[PDB]
Amino acid sequence: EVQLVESGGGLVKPGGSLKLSCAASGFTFSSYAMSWVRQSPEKRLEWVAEISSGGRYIYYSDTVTGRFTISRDNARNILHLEMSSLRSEDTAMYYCARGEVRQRGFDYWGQGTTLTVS
Amino acid sequence: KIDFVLSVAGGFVGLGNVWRFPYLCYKNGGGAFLIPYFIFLFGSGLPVFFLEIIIGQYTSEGGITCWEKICPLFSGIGYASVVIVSLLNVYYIVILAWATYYLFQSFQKELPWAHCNHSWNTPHCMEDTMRKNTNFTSPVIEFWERNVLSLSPGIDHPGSLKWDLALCLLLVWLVCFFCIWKGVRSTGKVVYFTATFPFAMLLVLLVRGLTLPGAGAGIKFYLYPDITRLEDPQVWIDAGTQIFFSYAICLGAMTSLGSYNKYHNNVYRDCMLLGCLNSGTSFVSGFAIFSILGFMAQEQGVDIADVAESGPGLAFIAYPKAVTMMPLPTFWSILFFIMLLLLGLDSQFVEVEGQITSLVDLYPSFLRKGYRREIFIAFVCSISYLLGLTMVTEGGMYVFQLFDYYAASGVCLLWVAFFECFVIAWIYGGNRFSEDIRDMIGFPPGPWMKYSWAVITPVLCVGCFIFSLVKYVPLTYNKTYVYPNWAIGLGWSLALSSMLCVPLVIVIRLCQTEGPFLVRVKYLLTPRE
Amino acid sequence: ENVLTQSPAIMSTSPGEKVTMTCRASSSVGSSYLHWYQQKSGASPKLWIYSTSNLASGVPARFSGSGSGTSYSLTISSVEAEDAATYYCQQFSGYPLTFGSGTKLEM
Ligand SMILES: O=C(O)[C@@H]1CCCNC1
Ligand SMILES: [Cl-]
Repeated sequence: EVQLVESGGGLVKPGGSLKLSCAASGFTFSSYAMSWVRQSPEKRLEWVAEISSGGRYIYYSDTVTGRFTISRDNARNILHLEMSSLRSEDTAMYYCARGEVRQRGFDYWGQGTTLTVS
Repeated sequence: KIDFVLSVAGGFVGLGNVWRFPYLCYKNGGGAFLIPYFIFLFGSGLPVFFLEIIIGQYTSEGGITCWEKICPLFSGIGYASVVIVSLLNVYYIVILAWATYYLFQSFQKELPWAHCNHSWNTPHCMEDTMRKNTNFTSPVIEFWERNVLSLSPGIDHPGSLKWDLALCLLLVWLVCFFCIWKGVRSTGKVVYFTATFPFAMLLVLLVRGLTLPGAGAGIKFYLYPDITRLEDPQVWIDAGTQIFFSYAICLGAMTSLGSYNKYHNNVYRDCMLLGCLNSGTSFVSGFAIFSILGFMAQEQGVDIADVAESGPGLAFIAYPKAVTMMPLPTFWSILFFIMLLLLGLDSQFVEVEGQITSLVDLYPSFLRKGYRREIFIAFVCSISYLLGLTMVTEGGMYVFQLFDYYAASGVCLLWVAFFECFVIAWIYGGNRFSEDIRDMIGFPPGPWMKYSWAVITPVLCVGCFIFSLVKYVPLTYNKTYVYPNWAIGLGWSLALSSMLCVPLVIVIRLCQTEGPFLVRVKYLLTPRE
Repeated sequence: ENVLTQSPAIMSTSPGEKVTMTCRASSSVGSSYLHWYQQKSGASPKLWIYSTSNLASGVPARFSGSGSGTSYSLTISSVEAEDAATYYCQQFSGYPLTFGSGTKLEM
């Protein structure tokens, strides 16, 4: 439980597709649930999706349920977030957080990556 | 919170703690029973109990359906549990019949077991006080043996059928049928009294137990161990079986699906509280029993291990002595026996309701089609009555002991628990079970529960089984009566009626899958959506 | 979705004084299913309070939390210069997860 690093942010046109990455180290990624937290440019925090430790149970926010998809790679300890269609309001800074315990919350947060649409 | 206690603990706290535990402890030499008892407790009891609660909550149904969504190949576990409950309900109500008979005999100005001037009593009787003023017999024990029981010299001589015990059984089963068919449950304000009266009675009985002279020897025998005794697989089997029986292991999943379905509650902490409470009341009633045993030993001038019967009648021998050594013995005896009836009736109601729900789940197209709901309950109560009628005869005590040892006890509980834990930990997957529990209650089990399911419980189960079949000794009634070979075969058949439920269903489902054998195993091992 | 809102969006403060900020939810949430996070200006958020009473490992006893039902709040015994950050209330009782509007100390 030391390091979380995001990658894959960039500049894209509206309605495009982009896949984000979140690398983890220092802990058992295969036994910890991972969730994505989105920080809008107005500094407002918004939840996006949560994936279980084994990936069987997956939840999405109402604003991104029909367009986003989350996946994990236990072999490489890399967390992925792939989006099909980014709207105008999808531009924000994305954070991947460890949410294994619901009664404890997001213990660790990564550096984050900015995503810009124009 | 007290709400969970008053809602749940009534079905678990019952005759198993106040009656079964003291006689098992006395049979195994007292202190030597406690070490394996606590080992089995902290190794499997709470973890497997929490596992049953999770299994029940996962499918919101009993053992009849939940196993199809986990491992279809091992679906026979539900049938094994159902037949275990069916065998348990037949013989568990015999204790209530004895309690009702004692309560009816308590409606006298003087207790019949206080003196032996009566006709049924043998010439060998001598008053306990005057016994220490030969082969004399205490009136309390021989009353239980001859009037209530009318013990036959052996199981090979069933003798006549006792009418009074049959009518007591009829009254208790009529109460059970009325409560089940009318949907009567402890949902009213009377639940507080129903829960609180047994503990008050136990506290009064314990207070009486400590103030008796010579109780210190009873507590010493209860708490001082004997390592060499643990080397007897019998004590290990008794401890593990008592742990599984008191906590309704392999039985909880059919009732916890409805009872423990409340949302936003801490399942882990609730299970921990229930486990603490049940073990506490059992261990507390142990002191009350052993204090009376020590007082009897000091009064009669005999060793503690020889004072009373090493069998189911330990409570019915000890507690009547305590109520006889209380002011106005009739009042205390009456209160004690209503307390025993109340403890037994709630557990019996819960077990019968679970059995009925599981059985109608095995046949919803026919039994749930209309008015058949009451006819099925009536038929179940009639068949259980006809099965239990074998145990009220003069030789019925031996049959009751055999059923207690084998039908819902012994290697069957270890077998079912070992298979359940092995399946959930390895075939379904501990990593998947932890994820399921995380999704259900919000947090993973942790390492204690995971390791107990993976290793601790299966290792204990197979170790006890191997130690039993390598150092096997025949089952005996009391300290001297040896069972015949046919009785042992009948007991083993009763155990196998549940033991074989897993392999038979496994082979039936294997023959029901098309394609190659390996394809069949792959299809049956994979969980369903 | 259970929308959570924090009333004092901006809190001007004096160093060394006590500051208390509250969070409100449209629906009742469990006491063990709400947590607080601290986000430094220009830095990633970090867990601050969980289960409404348990302080995080990286925060001293200077901070505290309380509340039940639909109302929740946290208290600071004495705010220093290092305490200036943005704090968010979040629920974990049921999906979708929601975060509060946030409260930032302005001094
Ligand atoms: O009475 C007991 O101790 C147990 C409770 C649940 C049913 N099995 C008997
Ligand atoms: Cl017990």
